[PDB]
Amino acid sequence: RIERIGAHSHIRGLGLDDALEPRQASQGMVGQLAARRAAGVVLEMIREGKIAGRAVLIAGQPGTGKTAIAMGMAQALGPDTPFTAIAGSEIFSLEMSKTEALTQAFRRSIGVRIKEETEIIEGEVVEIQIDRPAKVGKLTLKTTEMETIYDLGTKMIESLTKDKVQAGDVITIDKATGKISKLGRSFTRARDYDAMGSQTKFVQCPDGELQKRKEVVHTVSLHEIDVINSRTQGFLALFSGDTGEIKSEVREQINAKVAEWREEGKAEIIPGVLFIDEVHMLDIESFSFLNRALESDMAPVLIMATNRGITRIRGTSYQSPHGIPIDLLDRLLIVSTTPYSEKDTKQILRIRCEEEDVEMSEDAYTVLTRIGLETSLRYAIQLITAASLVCRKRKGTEVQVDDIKRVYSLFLDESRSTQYMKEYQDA
Amino acid sequence: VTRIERIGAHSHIRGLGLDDALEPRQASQGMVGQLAARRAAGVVLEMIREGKIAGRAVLIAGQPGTGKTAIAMGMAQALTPFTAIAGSEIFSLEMSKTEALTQAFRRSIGVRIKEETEIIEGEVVEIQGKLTLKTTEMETIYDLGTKMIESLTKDKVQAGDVITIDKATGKISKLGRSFTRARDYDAMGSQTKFVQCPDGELQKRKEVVHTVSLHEIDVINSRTQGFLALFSGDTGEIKSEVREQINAKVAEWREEGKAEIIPGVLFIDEVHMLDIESFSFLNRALESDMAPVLIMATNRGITRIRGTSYQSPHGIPIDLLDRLLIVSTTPYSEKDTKQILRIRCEEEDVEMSEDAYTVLTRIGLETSLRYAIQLITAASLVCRKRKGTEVQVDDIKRVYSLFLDESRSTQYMKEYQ
Amino acid sequence: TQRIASHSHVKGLGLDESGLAKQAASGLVGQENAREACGVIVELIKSKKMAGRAVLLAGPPGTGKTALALAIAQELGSKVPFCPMVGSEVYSTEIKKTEVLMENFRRAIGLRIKETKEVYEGEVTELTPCETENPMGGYGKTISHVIIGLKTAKGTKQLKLDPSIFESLQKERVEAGDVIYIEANSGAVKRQGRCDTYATEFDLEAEEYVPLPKGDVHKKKEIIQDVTLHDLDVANARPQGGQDILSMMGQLMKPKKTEITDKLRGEINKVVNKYIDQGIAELVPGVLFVDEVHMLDIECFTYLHRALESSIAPIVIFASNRGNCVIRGTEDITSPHGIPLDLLDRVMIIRTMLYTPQEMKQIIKIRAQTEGINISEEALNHLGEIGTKTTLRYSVQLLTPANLLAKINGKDSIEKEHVEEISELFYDAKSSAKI
Amino acid sequence: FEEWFPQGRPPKVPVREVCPVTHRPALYRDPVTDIPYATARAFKIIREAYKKYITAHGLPPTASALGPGPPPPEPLPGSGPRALRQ
Ligand SMILES: Nc1ncnc2c1ncn2[C@@H]1O[C@H](COP(=O)(O)OP(=O)(O)O)[C@@H](O)[C@H]1O
Ligand SMILES: Nc1ncnc2c1ncn2[C@@H]1O[C@H](COP(=O)(O)OP(=O)(O)O)[C@@H](O)[C@H]1O
Ligand SMILES: Nc1ncnc2c1ncn2[C@@H]1O[C@H](COP(=O)(O)OP(=O)(O)O)[C@@H](O)[C@H]1O
Repeated sequence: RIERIGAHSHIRGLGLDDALEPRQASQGMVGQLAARRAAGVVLEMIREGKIAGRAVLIAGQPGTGKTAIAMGMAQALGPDTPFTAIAGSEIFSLEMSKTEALTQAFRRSIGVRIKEETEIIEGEVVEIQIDRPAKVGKLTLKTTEMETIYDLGTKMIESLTKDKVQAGDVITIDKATGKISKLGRSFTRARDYDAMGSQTKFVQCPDGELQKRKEVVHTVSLHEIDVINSRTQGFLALFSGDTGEIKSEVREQINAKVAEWREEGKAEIIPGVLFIDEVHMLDIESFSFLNRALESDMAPVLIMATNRGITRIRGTSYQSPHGIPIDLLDRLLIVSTTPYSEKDTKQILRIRCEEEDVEMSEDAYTVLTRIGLETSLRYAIQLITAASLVCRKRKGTEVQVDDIKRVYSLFLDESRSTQYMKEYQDA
Repeated sequence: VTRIERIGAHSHIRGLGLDDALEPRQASQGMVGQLAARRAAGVVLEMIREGKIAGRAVLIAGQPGTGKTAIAMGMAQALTPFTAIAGSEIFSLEMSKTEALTQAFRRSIGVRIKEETEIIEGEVVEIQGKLTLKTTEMETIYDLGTKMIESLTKDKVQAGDVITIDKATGKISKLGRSFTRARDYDAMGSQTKFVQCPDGELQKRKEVVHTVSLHEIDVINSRTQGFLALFSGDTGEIKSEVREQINAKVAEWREEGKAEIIPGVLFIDEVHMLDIESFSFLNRALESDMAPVLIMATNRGITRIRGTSYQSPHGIPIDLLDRLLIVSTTPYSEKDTKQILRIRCEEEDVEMSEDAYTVLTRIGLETSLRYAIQLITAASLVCRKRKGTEVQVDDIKRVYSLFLDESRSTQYMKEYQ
Repeated sequence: TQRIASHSHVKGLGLDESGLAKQAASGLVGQENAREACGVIVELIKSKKMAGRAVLLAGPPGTGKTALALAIAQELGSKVPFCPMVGSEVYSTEIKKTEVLMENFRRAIGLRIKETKEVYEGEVTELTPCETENPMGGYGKTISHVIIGLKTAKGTKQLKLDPSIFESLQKERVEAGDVIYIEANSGAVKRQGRCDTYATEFDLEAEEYVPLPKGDVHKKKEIIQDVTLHDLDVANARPQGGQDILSMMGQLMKPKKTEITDKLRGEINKVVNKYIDQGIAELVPGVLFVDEVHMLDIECFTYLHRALESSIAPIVIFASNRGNCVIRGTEDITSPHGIPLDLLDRVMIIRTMLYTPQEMKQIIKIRAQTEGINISEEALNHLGEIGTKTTLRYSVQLLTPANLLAKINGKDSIEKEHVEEISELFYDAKSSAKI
Repeated sequence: FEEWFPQGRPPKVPVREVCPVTHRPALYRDPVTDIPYATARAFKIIREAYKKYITAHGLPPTASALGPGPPPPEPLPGSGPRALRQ
């Protein structure tokens, strides 16, 4: 519950209507109807997943809400669909090539819902009488509507001895493997032992004696390749990034078995999204790889964001729009974000204030909207926070003009920093 | 007999010859000239010895061959941990510049740790269930527990063995029997060497001081410690294990007196080759509490800083120059040159005539000083070839004609291959 | 060993109750607006309401940016963690730059985890009161309860524990006369060792005899452990327990610091939130002071202005010393403070003016005081004058050497002659530029 | 029932031995005389007393050493059950 509000916490989805009509202000967003409708339609395409290898480029001036609309789409997509957010400079690893990192990122945003039929027996253990030779045992499971006694085997008795199960424990035994899983207790333990005090759990299902076809959908991403590349996979799946596995017999074989599962009804493919923020940092080799990697059937939807116009492509000398080669730039379609006006800026500032739980006068809102239209929006939020803190220190109830104007001089913007920078501190 | 260390490039200086009041003499401990630089070296040496402050760096400037490295080696010999390195040593393939520089900084600091434990040692007479430990002045019987019984068997302890056992059931069989060696006429085991029976009280507490540098982070780095202490060791050196554990433990030992730190000196010869990254790291590293006294040497004036196209004095950033006390050296004169040549000849066991010394000084003034320092031994060997007892002008002239100098070498490069 | 560092006089921002700035601000002098901004941002940190916020301590060299940084750090107190980092440390040959930055961000975040355990200890006197066989079945011999006579230093208290634990008692060598470590819920018995009262001087053994427990048998040991999120990341990264990990050749290379985002985020964050909302731990976000930020590559800034966008990112205090300079890793791309113009928009710039000669004199005097050496009025005036001429940091470095020169010359206080002699024995770079 | 529950009496707290020559906490146990001791002088005196005893049937007198205020018993009857050295 203790998680602080970040720069994109004010947004909590992409405000859209039944007909995908964008709204002025909803779900923490304001203005920018065109790019928001583009986000809505690409999100509909993602949730459809019928087509693979689609790319979208979010372009615009800084502070136009590129990362904002990206996080909004991520939120609107909701759980059950992977959304791999990554920065352009994260692919540069000292233990795995750029192409390998891109393959990892692509396969990481693809999920397979594996269906598994289970048969679990549950109930209340009324009698767990076990005859230890130092071989024979019987279990008396009880439910709210029926009871049954089961003769325990040697291995089952040993498993029960492993996980201590006293009378009155709510357990869920899997008839397939016999794994002992304790859920709780139905009553106290004799009220006499001067220890082991806990709370009592609710009774089990009436038909819990034998659940026939308990369906559990195990969801896992296509990053499962780490499970095969090495005999010990937890080390690679948890921390180790040195996963330069062999592409042959791993990628192709896993894809083939995933197709077999999809055809045989075991699992279903759920393509996610790969959001590369500041994609301009990718080397030209990474762009050349994305050009071809984006053509596979397992290719997720590649959302990208650029904050530049004509700029040199990293790893070469010639320039291209958005710092992306002409090929990949032409392949994808671009979503331009128009700057926000004064009203939109004021509304965004008000939404941020509401998020931060801070209140300020109308004149404060006006002067702060002015300052934000002049300097920037993020700087306006910084001033919101600073003025709220100055007001709290001042013992006031709401932020007045005298606090925003004070923190404006206390904290400087880059435009004024460079102005006072004429002291030639260093070069 | 020839040994590992012998007469070298900086062996003539036995130390930083100074008076009680830090008044540099003309030439006492082999070093001559550079009076102001010598007094600065003595001042910084007294500062190091005091250990009242931390994070102080001194830059030794001057033209090539002005005795900067000589003054540094003299201070090191007079100075007790000392770590001398070069700008290329910190550059490691498996360790980033920052990691290597931090390792050097921590290795430049010493730490003394006093250890006091109870010890029981004596000749074993017979075991069993119970031990019968004998010493020169007495003998005692001890009852053996399960752990002691297991240790008596995992290690083949037997009569006559001079055993040793402190607390924590840490038994040791340091060496074998005393008298029984007789019947072992022909062969004697590798580990079964013999020792004299101990004397005094059987159980005795011994206080020992362990001297280790602050670079012990490698010891607490991995599961195995002694292995990494010989070769490069670990390369990671996680910041946490370094600061949150070792520094706090050293502080607690200082508070309770278990340990005491002794800040040394870190001499980085030819610091001009360092990258801007190393300088930026030093800018902060010199601000830490357990920071040793740093010494540097550079022959560069207005030169480019490696890693960037910027130029600054001494080839290093201005950010660091504002943190160093520059001690510039002065080129030697005729008298100083002749005196250092005399000292070099006396140290190398070379005898030369007055005219020979005059010609050698004239050469060392027209050319570099190291050239004449080498001509000394060259003419000595020429005289030995001629079987003469003293080196004359003819020998030094023959050598000057045989071995060329930078100036004459460049002048004779007209061939251009 | 006091081991006075370079600048330790700073103890805090020293702001008045009203939040304004004063001269004697707990060691640090001058810099009114800068110290007020430091107070505002430290109040922010204490609020623990905002995350991923960065501040830039832009200012010419010698303005004491690191000084005020350590001041605000001390003001925060040892309670919240403070991880200092320099731009050079980001360059690692084994782990990528962005992952080092993320590890530093994690270190900057703290987390206090409490742990209360009810345990019973004391000399055991085992005895099983015979009870009629299970009344539900036939007859015979059974045991309905097992009484353990735990004896502590304060007294004795018999515990009628559950009979099923009898297996644990027989498992370990729990004989009458030893100290056992009982657990309330688990019940597992862990023998500490025999009582020292039976440790006869003639018995040769160690780690087997332990003193009697002091206090009541029932002890509710409350312990708190503060570990940063990076500590938990590292702990959950590497394995432990069998699995042939004892190998030396193929395993001694412990520096596998490489880390993935799945483990870093996700499960660890969820378990942290579970411990927080359950009452087992309390999150403590700290601060990440990054000096020499201009030394970072553009590949580092492009990841910084994305990590700062996360809700979990802690407060970052950047301190750039350079001015308009080409960004590292870029082809002649000049930007203010050596930082891309895109990141400067996300940081609050706290400008620091140059110290007034009077402030120079105050700094020199307080540094001399901290060092513990008296300086005469004339010597202090000369030190202030030379600090006005050249960089100020040169003067403070002339105190200890001048102090030693004075002590060796037979005098106590630093006379003007001593500083005058040291200024000729040692000088600054501005004068050394005369090649 | 007996195996899993060896109901044995308490460990019978041992005796706090004392050096008979100096009356201090005994730190050692002489092997030949089987009497505790704490110092080298005590060991020498104990060895001398044992030699005097084994010389004849039984030493009529008793060796005295470090007699405190109260009458020291000069303990001869501190029987050493151990036999001859070898
Ligand atoms: N539509 C919007 N609604 C609310 N805040 C916005 C919007 N657009 C931009 N911002 C704010 O501007 C700052 C930077 O803009 P961002 O959302 O990152 O877009 P960009 O990626 O173009 O900078 C952020 O702090 C963000 O909160
Ligand atoms: N004052 C001096 N006393 C003794 N030897 C000196 C003195 N000055 C220079 N030398 C000799 O000069 C030689 C080379 O000088 P060097 O230390 O390389 O100069 P730099 O300090 O510029 O590196 C050394 O072998 C050293 O013996
Ligand atoms: N206001 C001040 N009061 C006292 N000392 C100061 C002050 N400002 C700077 N200093 C001194 O300046 C020295 C270093 O300052 P620092 O924080 O490193 O600035 P920079 O990093 O820009 O060089 C410190 O040793 C400190 O003693």
